[PDB]
Amino acid sequence: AGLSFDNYQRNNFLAENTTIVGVKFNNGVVIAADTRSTQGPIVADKNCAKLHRISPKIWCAGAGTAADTEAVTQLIGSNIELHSLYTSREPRVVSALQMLKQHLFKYQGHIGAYLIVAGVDPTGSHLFSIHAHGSTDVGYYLSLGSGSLAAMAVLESHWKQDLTKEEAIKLASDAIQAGIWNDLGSGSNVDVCVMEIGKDAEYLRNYLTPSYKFPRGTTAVLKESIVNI
Amino acid sequence: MFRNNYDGDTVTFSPTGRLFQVEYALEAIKQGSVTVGLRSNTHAVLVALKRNADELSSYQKKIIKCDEHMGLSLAGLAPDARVLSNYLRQQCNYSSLVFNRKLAVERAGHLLCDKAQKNTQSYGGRPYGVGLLIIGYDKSGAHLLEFQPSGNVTELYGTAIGARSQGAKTYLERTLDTFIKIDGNPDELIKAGVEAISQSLRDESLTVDNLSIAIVGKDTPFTIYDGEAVAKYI
Amino acid sequence: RATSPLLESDSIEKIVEIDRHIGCAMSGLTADARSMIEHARTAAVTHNLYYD
Amino acid sequence: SINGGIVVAMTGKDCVAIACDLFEKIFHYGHVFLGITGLATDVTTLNEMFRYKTNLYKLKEERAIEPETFTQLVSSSLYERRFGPYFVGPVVAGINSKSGKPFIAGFDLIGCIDEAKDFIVSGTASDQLFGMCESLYEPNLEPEDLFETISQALLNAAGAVVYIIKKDEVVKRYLK
Amino acid sequence: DRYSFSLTTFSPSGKLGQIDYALTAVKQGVTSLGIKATNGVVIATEKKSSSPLAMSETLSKVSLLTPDIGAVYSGMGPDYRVLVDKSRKVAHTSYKRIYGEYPPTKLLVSEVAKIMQEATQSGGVRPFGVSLLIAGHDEFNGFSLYQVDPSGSYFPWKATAIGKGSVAAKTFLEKRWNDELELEDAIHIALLTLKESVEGEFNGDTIELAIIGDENPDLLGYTGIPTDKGPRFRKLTSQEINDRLEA
Amino acid sequence: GYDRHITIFSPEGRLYQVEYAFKATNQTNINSLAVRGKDCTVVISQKKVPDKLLDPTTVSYIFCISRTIGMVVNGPIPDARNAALRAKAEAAEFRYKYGYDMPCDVLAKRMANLSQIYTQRAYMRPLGVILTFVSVDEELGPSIYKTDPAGYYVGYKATATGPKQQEITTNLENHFESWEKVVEFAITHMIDALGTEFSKNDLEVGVATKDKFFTLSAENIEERLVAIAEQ
Amino acid sequence: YDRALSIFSPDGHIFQVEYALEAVKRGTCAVGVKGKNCVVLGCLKLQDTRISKVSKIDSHVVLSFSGLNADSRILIEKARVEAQSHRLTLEDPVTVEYLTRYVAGVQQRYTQSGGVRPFGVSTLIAGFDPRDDEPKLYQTEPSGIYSSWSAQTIGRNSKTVREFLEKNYDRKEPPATVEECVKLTVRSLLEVIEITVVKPDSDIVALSSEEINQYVTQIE
Amino acid sequence: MNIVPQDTFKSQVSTDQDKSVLSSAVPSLPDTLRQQEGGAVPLSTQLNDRHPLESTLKNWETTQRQRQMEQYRQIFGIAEPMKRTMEMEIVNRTDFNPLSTNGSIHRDILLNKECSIDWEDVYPGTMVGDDVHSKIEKQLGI
Amino acid sequence: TSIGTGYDLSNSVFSPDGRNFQVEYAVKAVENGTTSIGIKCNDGVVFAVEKKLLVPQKNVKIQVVDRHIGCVYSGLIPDGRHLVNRGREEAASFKKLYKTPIPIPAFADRLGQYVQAHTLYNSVRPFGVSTIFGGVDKNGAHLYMLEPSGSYWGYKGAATGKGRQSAKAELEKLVDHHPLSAREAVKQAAKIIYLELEISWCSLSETNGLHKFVKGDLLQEAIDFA
Amino acid sequence: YDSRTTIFSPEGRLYQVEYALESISHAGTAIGIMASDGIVLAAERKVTSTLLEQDTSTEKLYKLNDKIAVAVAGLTADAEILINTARIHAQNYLKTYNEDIPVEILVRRLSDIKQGYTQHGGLRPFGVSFIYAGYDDRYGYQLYTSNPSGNYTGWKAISVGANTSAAQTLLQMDYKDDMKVDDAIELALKTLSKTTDSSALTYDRLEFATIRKVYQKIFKPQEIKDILVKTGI
Amino acid sequence: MQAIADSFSLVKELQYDNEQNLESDFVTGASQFQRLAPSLTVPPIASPQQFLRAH
Repeated sequence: AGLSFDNYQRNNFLAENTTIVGVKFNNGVVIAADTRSTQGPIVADKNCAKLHRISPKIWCAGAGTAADTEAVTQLIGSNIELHSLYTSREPRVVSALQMLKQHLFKYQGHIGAYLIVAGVDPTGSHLFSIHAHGSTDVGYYLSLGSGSLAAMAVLESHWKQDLTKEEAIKLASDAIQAGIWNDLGSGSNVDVCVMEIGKDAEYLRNYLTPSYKFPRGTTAVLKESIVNI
Repeated sequence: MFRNNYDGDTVTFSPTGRLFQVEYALEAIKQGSVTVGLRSNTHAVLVALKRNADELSSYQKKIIKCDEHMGLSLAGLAPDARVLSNYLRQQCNYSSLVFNRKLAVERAGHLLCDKAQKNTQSYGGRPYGVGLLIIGYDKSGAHLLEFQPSGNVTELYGTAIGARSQGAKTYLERTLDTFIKIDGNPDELIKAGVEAISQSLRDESLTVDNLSIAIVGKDTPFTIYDGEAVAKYI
Repeated sequence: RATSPLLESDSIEKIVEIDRHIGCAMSGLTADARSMIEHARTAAVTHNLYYD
Repeated sequence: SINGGIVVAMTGKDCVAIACDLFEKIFHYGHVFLGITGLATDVTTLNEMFRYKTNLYKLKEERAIEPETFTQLVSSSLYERRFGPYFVGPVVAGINSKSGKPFIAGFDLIGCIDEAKDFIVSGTASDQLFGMCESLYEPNLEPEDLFETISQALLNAAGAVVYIIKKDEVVKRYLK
Repeated sequence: DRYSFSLTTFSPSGKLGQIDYALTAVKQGVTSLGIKATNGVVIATEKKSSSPLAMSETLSKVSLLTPDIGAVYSGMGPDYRVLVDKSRKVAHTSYKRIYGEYPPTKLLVSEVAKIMQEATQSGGVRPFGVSLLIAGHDEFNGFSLYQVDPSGSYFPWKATAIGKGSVAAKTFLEKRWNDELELEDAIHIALLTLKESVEGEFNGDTIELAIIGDENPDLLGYTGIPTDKGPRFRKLTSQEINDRLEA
Repeated sequence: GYDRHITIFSPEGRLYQVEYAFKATNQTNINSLAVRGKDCTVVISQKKVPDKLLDPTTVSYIFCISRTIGMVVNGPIPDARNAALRAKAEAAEFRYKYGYDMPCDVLAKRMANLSQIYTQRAYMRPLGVILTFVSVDEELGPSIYKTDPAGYYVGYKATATGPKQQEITTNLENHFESWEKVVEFAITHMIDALGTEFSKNDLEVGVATKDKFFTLSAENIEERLVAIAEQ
Repeated sequence: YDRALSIFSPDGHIFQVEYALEAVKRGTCAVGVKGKNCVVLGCLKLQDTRISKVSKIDSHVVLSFSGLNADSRILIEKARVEAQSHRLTLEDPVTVEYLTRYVAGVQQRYTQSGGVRPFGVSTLIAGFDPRDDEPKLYQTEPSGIYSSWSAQTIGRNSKTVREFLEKNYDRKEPPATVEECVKLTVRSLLEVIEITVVKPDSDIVALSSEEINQYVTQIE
Repeated sequence: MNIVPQDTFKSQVSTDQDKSVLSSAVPSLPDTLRQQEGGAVPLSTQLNDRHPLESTLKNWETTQRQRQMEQYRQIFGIAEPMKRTMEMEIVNRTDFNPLSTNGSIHRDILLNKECSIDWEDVYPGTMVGDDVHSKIEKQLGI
Repeated sequence: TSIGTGYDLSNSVFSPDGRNFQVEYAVKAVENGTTSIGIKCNDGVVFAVEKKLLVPQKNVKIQVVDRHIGCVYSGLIPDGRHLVNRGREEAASFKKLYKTPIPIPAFADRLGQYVQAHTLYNSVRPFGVSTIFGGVDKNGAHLYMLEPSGSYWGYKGAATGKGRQSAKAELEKLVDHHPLSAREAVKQAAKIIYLELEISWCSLSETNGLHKFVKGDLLQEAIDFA
Repeated sequence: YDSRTTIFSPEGRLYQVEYALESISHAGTAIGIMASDGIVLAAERKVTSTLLEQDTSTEKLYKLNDKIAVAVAGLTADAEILINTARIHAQNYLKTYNEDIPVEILVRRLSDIKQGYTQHGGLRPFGVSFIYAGYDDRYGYQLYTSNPSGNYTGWKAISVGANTSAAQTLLQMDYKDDMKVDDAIELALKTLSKTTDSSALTYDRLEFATIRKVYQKIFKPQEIKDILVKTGI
Repeated sequence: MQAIADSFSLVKELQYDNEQNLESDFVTGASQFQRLAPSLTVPPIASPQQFLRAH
């Protein structure tokens, strides 16, 4: 059961042959990310949505192995859903943080998911970072990914206590723009999600968005057939 | 009558608290042949009347040896005697291997007590139904323990177990004042034991085949005398 | 003992070799005898192997 | 060698195309088509597995799997072997039977989903074909303009097969 | 001790006794009912309480299994609670975690039926003493309503009722059901049936009612994914139930 | 038949062995009361200690399960102490796993599911105790949840338990700033229902406050009784 | 004392195994006859004939049965698995005695716990050892007893057919020809047709439902 | 009192270590047909270069359970771990089901896994020896 | 009705009155045992019991479970031995863990949990012993009596066995007289037993807070008082 | 003796399995008919009422595979457990050999599963008997049944459930093995119409399927009604 | 139960809890000389074959 190892020795033998930010503010937290995605130097997909939802008011964005961050984020979102149903209570962000870090700890860092978890709950707004080894730290603002240094530079230059919702969205999108401009991995659009302690989370897809066709019959058809299914 | 209802297992008490299933295992000792044990301060002696199933058969080995310091006597169920003897000798060995110390006789007895108690309280097994006499010599001197398969152990100067043990035990009760002083003259303690086991005999007499003896002491490792070696004491 | 004259007396095998100098005759529930004889044979061969 | 090679899928109006340089590397599970590049042993194992899974799906649901659900099935089946993955680059293409939405997706060894709306390439010569598709591709191609675009791009990637998929019919074609 | 004999067995009549006795325990339970409309499903039941000091807001007899699926029961509440927990867990593990979407009602009902059946084979447990009415919507099968019995048998129903009132409720539904009901008509018929089935005080606090309907984006808890679907399960508040009763 | 020895259904559809586990809960004659203030929850139990030799210091049926949760048990003390240790370990495990203090109703739900296990496994007897959990929840405020041997549980505005629980319940229905007033109220209604003018050692009292759960000491029950006798 | 395998009767019987032999006594009749050169085995309108009670376990060894059909099918499957496991681990095909010993061990194994039912089936095992031509015929019983027989019958009419064989067989003038064995088998069955002939070197023939022997024996 | 599973490698190896799958002809070697592992070719010697995580992920839950029992022994005494273990063994030994792969509904409650998913839940993962009878024989030890 | 026919032949069964008759029968087993008393002083506790080839210096009924805590039991010898040894294990493990003598209430709890666990399953039977145990403690001194049900309470005095009723009555009169020094309590325990003798005590003033046997001179003086 | 399935009676008979067999005598009749050019399956929906969704109660006929279907009589819960086990087995076989499972191999596996539950004492027999219709290129069209005892038999036409004796007598009189599928449909409908305890064989009381040509169809109630009126019921 | 309890009741450090160790050191009888297919010790490491090669 679990994640299989069943081709480890086989694949060994055969081998022998982004910017994310969270910004806490006076009544909530903003998380934002760029939407470029890359395979090697190649942009595999523009407009890739990097903001995952753990719960209605608990949202997530991650770096490292994308499939790992997705799988762990959806597992913890399932556990948070089930726990909320069991307790008939809106889930706590500290509960997501706990079970997410205990999961990543179980895999001793072999599941390479690094995450920023932001949310609001009955106890207020929360913003956390999680590392693939299972280490966490709280913050008022955070940045992650290859552009994490440029975004943190912006946050540290412009962040202040008691940002408003609009000022916090502006700051977050400025830090993502600085990533886009200064990091090669980041680019294309800015996604934003805004969680206010009293309010539904406001997701803002693409908050910022900073002929050769050949004539018919060009290609040499060899033969044709009908496939039906 | 009503005993029939509350006697099916070691796990039902009766309306009187009896726990009949343990009582039946204590009665299982009364089906055993008599054996006597006694000790002085310097030496300990066991005496046993062996039996054979038929005149074509050899006599069954009733006394054993945990090590060079302690030994054992059996009465009752042969399978349980086998189990407990193997257990007592695997404890004597493990003790020697790990600590290089002769297992104290009292400790060995307590280990038997513990092992025996378990079967009295779980449903599936059964009580061991066998009594044991343990003798040994250690730093604390000569020891004689009587084990009952209820999981009761008593250190005694002398005792008997088996079908007519009451006779030998009554005889010993009259004479304990004499045998406990028999220090450094073990031959007289052996002869006192053979006298004690000469009571409780019925239609039978002690013979080099049916009688077995063993002794241990300060100057004497555990030795068993049987066959022609017993003729010195008959 | 033979249930019927069609039973092959040459295959009743109430006596078996356990070892070169040890034999055994059965009586009773033959299945249990088979199990005991297989055990005894295994014991004998193991004792030979380990103690020469 | 029959290991590796290249698969590409591409979207038109009310249609999709999927093509490969060819043993076979495009499979279909009802109206959802899966192209797989990589080790031919792993391609075959994935085909057998997804045939098993989609047959059980169709039996339990009395309904053919939709391309989005098949995409999630492929993603989760790849991640199951997170350690010692299949060395494969799968590509799914299809049209949702209810909405008629043309759909394509592609994956990494462990089932990250690209779900790009324009075109998806995998395998050998991926960056060459990325350049070709970016240059040649235009949105909302007609089915025959889409056929020309996909087939010419594939021929310029470096003996090929093309599927043109409508909601109600599929046309299979070959290229030298 | 390696084996435990089967607690459920066939009688010489060919009837599995423990299954009959679980169905009897169901017959003993308080009335619950459900009704398919053309545009929704109703499920309703009595909040019988052992005291007026009990908090009726904690007597959750109707429970969400998925945003599109809900359940109600009659019989042993603890068994229903454990079955709900397991059905939610299996809805996530077996289906949402594989296909990225919630199961259709048919398959979650099949999973619950499988769970309930295996308690009929085990030699360690009795069967569950509950039957469940499971109402839900699926993108393809549409609105559906199933009744699951202690045997783990299930059948799709247009309307049904279980518990003490079951037979009289089923007759009232059979005379009053028709293929053209709107969800407000189904809610009215449900309330009238329960008024006829309930014992003693009939008010919005002695009843609870849930519907499967259109999506409720105001229950989704977030905004800005326009393809994302609000829950279709919705429990009516006792305020709203009382406002129905004033009709 | 077997339905008498094990928790299988009888032909009536009844689990007799669970109903008999309910009757075990009244084998002690103690009865108890729980009430809610605005910001506190109070539980009153009798402490029947007529035996001169018995040390009433030790005789308590109220258990502190967590920092914020207490429970009173009705039923035999060995099973009460078993349930107490179980609930206490479960509250600690919940805190460890989820990072916040277990709510009273989630602990009640857990213990009810355990009781369901005991009502459904053939070889496990039901536990034979009724558990009343009291807390001040950080979301729900003061709350009372009571759990039966059947594994039923529900929240309550107030409860009574034991042989005379109907008399107290009816007195509460007749009825329906600081926790000391609520304790005095509950004691006064216990007196009015049962007809016994309590000694300082005829009672034990537990209080859940916003911050903690605590049991009153005999000198605190004494001063509460004095403050009652002033009126 | 009847209701467990673990319980000896006061007279030393294990009744629960005798009841499995009574279960065998109800199964459809199977007959076996050794010759000098062969062993012969034998035993509604809307039945689909195309889809024999004689089951090959390996090319050289054959198992018939009587009693519960499903139990027999499980034990046949296990015997086949053991035959192929031996043929894999050791190069030689199984001895027929080895196969019947295994089958009897399996039947015994399902007798060694009160939580499992013993197989209510008796088997008739016929064949030839590899590179050998002594015909071997064996019976297994629910107890896991096994015995070698010159001829045997099991099931519903085994009493009368066996009492017939006990006089029409001769231990020192056994049938010395395939047709003579088939004749004796059919005669024994006609006291109450399907016939299988096994021959050395893995040669086995289901005998075509040749009624000629039937007509000849009815003339006799 | 362990966090990461420590004892995670076999100290001794033998051709007979694997019981229930032994050759009846020679009770010293595996039954490679009944193993159905693809021949003898999965020889036991090939249990080498295991993934570093595997030997810890397989038995992570067992280690967590052992730590939990140890903590209960330290704080509550020998009674509490004994009770927990007895309950758990009763559940395990009375749930026999040869057709279902799913975990027992009560086992999850005892483990407090009613509202928990893991990859072993999501991903619960043959010509010989797959039959119901092989499971019966394993469970009864026939 | 004391028998309970039809609800008695298996452990863990509740009768229709909610009684566990196997537990009541294990209590009735205690009523057969050697009459045994314990007395709680101002400063400590004292225990006494009513009780030829036996080695007399080895024939001792009061069991020291730890220097901290003394124990005496009545009922089934092997059950008593087992419970005593389990308690000695629990005490030793507590001491190894927390580097302090086991608080008497914690020890009592652990024993009650161990006995009570034997009431849960049909595969085990209740212990046929009631145990009186106690000792000096960080918080003073405590006397407990642990019934075979696993029910336990603190006591100022307790008696078990065949003479338990008269012992209880006289110990209650004693408590009514002193609403005790270790010396006086020893004398009264000897008297209550007389109403062979063996006594042990534990007090901060007169045994340094250890458990010790009352033997020799003071035993003879107690017999003289009796 | 009947208390548990692992005990032989003194008569050598397994009463618990005979009671599992007798359980099917109370399930509504199912019938199956093999023709020269296909197979007919039909079953009575004995549990019926106007509030039941007949249009979606597929409740006695279940396809296990292409070219294989089963008709169920007895406990539907056990039925669907066995059906899902058989579906998994058929898909494992296809995965391993890349060929459709032979019908007899599937019937054998399911009958071995049903047998095993009669042999371990903590399990009861499945209170269900299947009729299997299928096609394979070894034996072509073939039809089987299996009992709670886990024995099976091949049949040209068979009936299971309450009135199996009557239905089988009517089959034995009217069946002829050169009939066509269109003839077998009408023979099935006649048999059920004369066998049913209902006053009339209303289309909602029927479930119907055929395997022929290779394609299988489970009839929706509209075409069931049309086939009924075409037959004249 | 008691067997379970005794699992929670000095032998851990020298590993004479391990049955196969007790046998190997001939604590639990001569059973090491009573088994066919003699058991062979393997070093408890991630790369036993490397340790063997390093002989």
